[PDB]
Amino acid sequence: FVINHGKLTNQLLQAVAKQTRNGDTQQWFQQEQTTYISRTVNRTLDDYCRSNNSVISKETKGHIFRAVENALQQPLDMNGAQSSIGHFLQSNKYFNQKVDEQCGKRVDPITRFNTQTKMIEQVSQEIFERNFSGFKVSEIKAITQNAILEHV
Amino acid sequence: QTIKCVVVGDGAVGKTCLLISYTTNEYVPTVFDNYAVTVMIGGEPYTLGLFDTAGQEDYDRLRPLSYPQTDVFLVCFSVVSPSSFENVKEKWVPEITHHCPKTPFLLVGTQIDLRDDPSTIEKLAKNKQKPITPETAEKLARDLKAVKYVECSALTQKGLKNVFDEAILAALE
Repeated sequence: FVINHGKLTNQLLQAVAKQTRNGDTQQWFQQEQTTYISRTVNRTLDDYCRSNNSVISKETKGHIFRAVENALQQPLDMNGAQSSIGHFLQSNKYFNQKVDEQCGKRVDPITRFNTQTKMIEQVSQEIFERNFSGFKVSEIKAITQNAILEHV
Repeated sequence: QTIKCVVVGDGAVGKTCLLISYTTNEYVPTVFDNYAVTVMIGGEPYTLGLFDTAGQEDYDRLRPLSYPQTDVFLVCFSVVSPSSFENVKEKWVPEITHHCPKTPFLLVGTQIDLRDDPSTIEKLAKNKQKPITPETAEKLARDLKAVKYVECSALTQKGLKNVFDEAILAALE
């Protein structure tokens, strides 16, 4: 399927602007960036522990986060796990119209929902990389993997 | 027909463990993805959409984006955390009431399994504090217009399923 990430971003930014009055988006940008990146990091850790059945102590988790933090020159938060971009898409008209179109023949409340969550992951990553090029998701993942290797 | 249920509250309240414990019906991840489940109530199959807010506790610019279209909120607090119970009245209810004044919410108490733990009462007995009781809990549920008040333990799963049945019940209006 195809979607105009640019229009989505404008709709996401508009939503952010309702919070204040000057329509500031700076604070939102800062928070989302460290949050999206932190969740990307936590996601990589989850995938690592799952396949290996390993258990990394929160201490070690911190060393990994600081390592990724230094490598990216970006402040992180090891509790990061929910991006407001993905949550924004969840209740966005344009995005959900695409979810429907994509579910096509199927509308088992469950299948539709899973399709929605899968598309939410894909589109927010795309939205993140076009507006937050501090580093790309694949890069963040690789850097993290190298941290896990070094400290785990 | 998917009911949107969002879990709000302070960190260290165990919101994530609460959703994972419920959906394990494996490796417990840090990041909980939106999950939907079909629940039977009065012979009718309802689809419950579950959304976590873990990590945004103090990223005030992010939280608002989770609220549009929410059918029911679970405002959580740890029974063994007087500061989390206090933030419900102080931060969470005011926040959801602001963004979703018509949306119902249950007052939820977690980690009731530690309420029966000396170590906790001891290292709670420090700052002149004691675990929270259902009584003191309902009075706040009352004061804040919560639909109801329920509690559970992600750990023991006691009262878990009930929490979510009520969430659905509350949303069905």
